[PDB]
Amino acid sequence: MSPFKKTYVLKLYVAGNTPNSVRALKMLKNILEQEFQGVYALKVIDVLKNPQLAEEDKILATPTLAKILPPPVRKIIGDLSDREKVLIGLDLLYDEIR
Amino acid sequence: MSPFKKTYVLKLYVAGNTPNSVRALKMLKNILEQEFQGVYALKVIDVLKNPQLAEEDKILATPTLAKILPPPVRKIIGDLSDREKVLIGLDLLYDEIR
Amino acid sequence: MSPFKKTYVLKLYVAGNTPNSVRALKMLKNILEQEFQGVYALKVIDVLKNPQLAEEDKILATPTLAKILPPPVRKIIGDLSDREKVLIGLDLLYDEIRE
Amino acid sequence: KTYVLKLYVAGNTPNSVRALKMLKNILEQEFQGVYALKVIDVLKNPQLAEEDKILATPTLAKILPPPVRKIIGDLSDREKVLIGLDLLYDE
Repeated sequence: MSPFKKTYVLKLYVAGNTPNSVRALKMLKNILEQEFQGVYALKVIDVLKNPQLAEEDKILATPTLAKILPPPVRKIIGDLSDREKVLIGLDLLYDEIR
Repeated sequence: MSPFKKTYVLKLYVAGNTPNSVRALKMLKNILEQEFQGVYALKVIDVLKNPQLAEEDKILATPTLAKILPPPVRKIIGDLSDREKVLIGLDLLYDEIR
Repeated sequence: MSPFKKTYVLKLYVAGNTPNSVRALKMLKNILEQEFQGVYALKVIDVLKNPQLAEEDKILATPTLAKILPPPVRKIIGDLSDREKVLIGLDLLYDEIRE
Repeated sequence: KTYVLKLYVAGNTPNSVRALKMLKNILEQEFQGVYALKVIDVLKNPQLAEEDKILATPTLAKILPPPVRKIIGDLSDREKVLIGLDLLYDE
């Protein structure tokens, strides 16, 4: 809870939020903050609200990074990408968070 | 130094559109083919209508890449990003012709 | 190669150097400068010399990350990975050019 | 599910080889079924598989059990053979 925890940040860029994706993102969050405490932190970017990428941000196709993630995580990302159709892409960066 | 005679692909990833972004993108296409004799090829990707990015797609921040593009292009890209609020990011790819 | 400046760094992690890989890397460095003038920087990490990865460093698979690169870049990366067999993997990230 | 700790090393040395064996035994006696050890010598198999990833030791190191974090420092800082690692949640 600070002074700033260093960890990888899994960033999901979504096209809006639906009842389903909200629930899925909730689950994804519990997974990372338990099964992978200190390894991965979740960061969600809604392009419907904040479309402009910051100078140091980037989006890679879901299938490109999804492959290297844990089974329970790939499942949820799969649901968000090919079932709900809200996932545009993702990124995985080491960074300091609170 | 390296290869000779290249062709470029200017990819613009947009969060939907507005009556003006459509007009502005039409203008950019016009300019690239005219003023810049088909040097670049334009590709507009609306990720709101099509969130599932191609396995080879990557979206970079407008600021990082815009700076190396023709002045008039930087101008339009700026309008789509700061005025229309539809430009998420872009990518520039190239290949060799001969 | 403007040090102490952020840009998209294409990091190539190799296991050794061969005549062909060395020439290929210099060609890669030149093309990135030619076409993207500053927007991209090449950083090669040889694990036979500097095995310990820096904190922000990560290595992803060639067949996974290489497809998002320009075809002539992909071509050189393909050679390094399947011909020369020196490429372990790579990454693409906005980072500082040379500490 | 079991965790699979992957250690990517650049070759071996009498000491690192000894440290790895120690790590293995400690995981098997203290954290059996919990953590599994897998060692990849990139010098024998340089090309990473499509689903693999090597992360810098420092990030993941801090979240492993004290004894494990210890042995990882040896491989990394003293033997200087450790490139990075990854923590798999098993298939």
